[PDB]
Amino acid sequence: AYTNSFTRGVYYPDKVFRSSVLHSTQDLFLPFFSNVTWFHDNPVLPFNDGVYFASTEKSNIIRGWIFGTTLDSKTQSLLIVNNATNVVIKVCEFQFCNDPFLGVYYWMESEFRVYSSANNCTFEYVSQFKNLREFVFKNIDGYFKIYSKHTPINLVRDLPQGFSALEPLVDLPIGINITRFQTLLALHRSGWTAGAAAYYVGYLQPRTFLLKYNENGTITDAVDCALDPLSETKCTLKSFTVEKGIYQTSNFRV
Amino acid sequence: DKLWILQKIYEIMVRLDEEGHGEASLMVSDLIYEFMKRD
Amino acid sequence: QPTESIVRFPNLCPFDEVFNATRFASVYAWNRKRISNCVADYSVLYNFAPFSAFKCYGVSPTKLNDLCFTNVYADSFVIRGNEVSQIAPGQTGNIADYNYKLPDDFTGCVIAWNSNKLDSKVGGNYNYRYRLFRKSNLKPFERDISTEIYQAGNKPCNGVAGVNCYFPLQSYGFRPTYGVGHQPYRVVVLSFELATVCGSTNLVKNKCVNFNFNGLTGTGVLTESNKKFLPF
Repeated sequence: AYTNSFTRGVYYPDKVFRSSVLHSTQDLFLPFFSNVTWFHDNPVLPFNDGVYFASTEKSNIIRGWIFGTTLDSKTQSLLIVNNATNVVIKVCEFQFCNDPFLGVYYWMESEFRVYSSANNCTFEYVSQFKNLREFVFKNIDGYFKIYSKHTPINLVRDLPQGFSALEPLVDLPIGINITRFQTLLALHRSGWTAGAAAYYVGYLQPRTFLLKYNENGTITDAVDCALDPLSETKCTLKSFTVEKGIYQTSNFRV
Repeated sequence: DKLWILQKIYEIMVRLDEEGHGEASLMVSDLIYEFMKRD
Repeated sequence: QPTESIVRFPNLCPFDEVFNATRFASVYAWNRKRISNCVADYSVLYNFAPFSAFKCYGVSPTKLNDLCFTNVYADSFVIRGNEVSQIAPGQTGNIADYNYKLPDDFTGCVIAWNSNKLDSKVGGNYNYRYRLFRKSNLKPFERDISTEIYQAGNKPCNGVAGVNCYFPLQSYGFRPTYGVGHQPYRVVVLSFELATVCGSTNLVKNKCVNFNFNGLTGTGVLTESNKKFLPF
């Protein structure tokens, strides 16, 4: 079904350091308290402007993501897979399987039913619930960026209410259209039954966010300027606390 | 005609290589190239 | 006014695999290695191989270090010493015309070195061949590996060498005793296509300077800081 985003989906807009200051930035952000689609299913989900992905899992069920305009070997696509030793990120032509996944047998990954084609391989990269893993995938100006954050959690299900800045983990010069994506789960062999895990997908929208950078430069809080009239007042005042009084925020037009 | 002398030059090139005169065969090779670049 | 300018830029391409390869191709079947997704130190081209001889037709090898390109191509082969002059823009000759042809507007580098010790053999090294006959000149970066019998006259050759029916390749038959003009040279040609293939001043502190940090151009004094920047 769907869950509430709360204050999650906030990432650093750039590699700029700001300390103890409130910065207003307009960018592709996940709207506050928006509906995030939750799965406990691996459909061909639209990538849209950008994708916020939250993984609540302890068995590492989420084993990767594929991003493609046509999801076929006709056009090159970007796939990230995790073998623990080295995450493999490939911008190359792949013919994906109908139900791509990594099959684990009792536990060792024994099956790789992901693609049948590895041709025109433009880019290859080998890199390094109590665990929440947040990833923002944005493909802009030909560069695809993954913002990653780790959170220690103890909630049984759904997004815990909390604030966590999403540090940029990796940025790569990809340069291919990305319109759809599909997460790859570790579907264990029993006939395939997967272990308990949850993954949440949110579609980023052009939003203005007021971020509170602390002394460390970490975003400790954010305000969605379009979330509610109080948030609009906070954005207009450029302050997280508004004094008593009347403030003009925007103009209502029919 | 051009074909007889071409064949004779070609034959010298071959003969030189068979007799171990490789360097002189390369020199005759260059003449073949030049000759045929003519009309 | 700033006392001096400081430029700061971040702190490998398999060129060893290319220049120091054990085998090289025959010129008629010249080899092409695509190089991509890597960083290369083009400053040391002067010493990428030994006893080299190099010439760049675009900008200097140093400027290659600033530059970036989507792909680099490395073409390599063996020819005679006296034929190395044909691996240049605007040349004609047996090699330029029928084996390996650079465009008139070539802007790359050509590197060649004497390979007598490696490629010459007592009795003749018959591995290395070149094309001697062809019905038309090659277009730039064309490769022709056909071995059809060349029909010099009007009679058919029915697929066999004979009178006026010539096998189109000839061996160089390199021997150690050949003159240098006739000894084998290994040749590498680098062409730069246009960027996943890419190519620093000492830092000064507490001095008014014009600084360039990864394209950030500014003027000021650089001093120690207590700000904890995030890694990104």
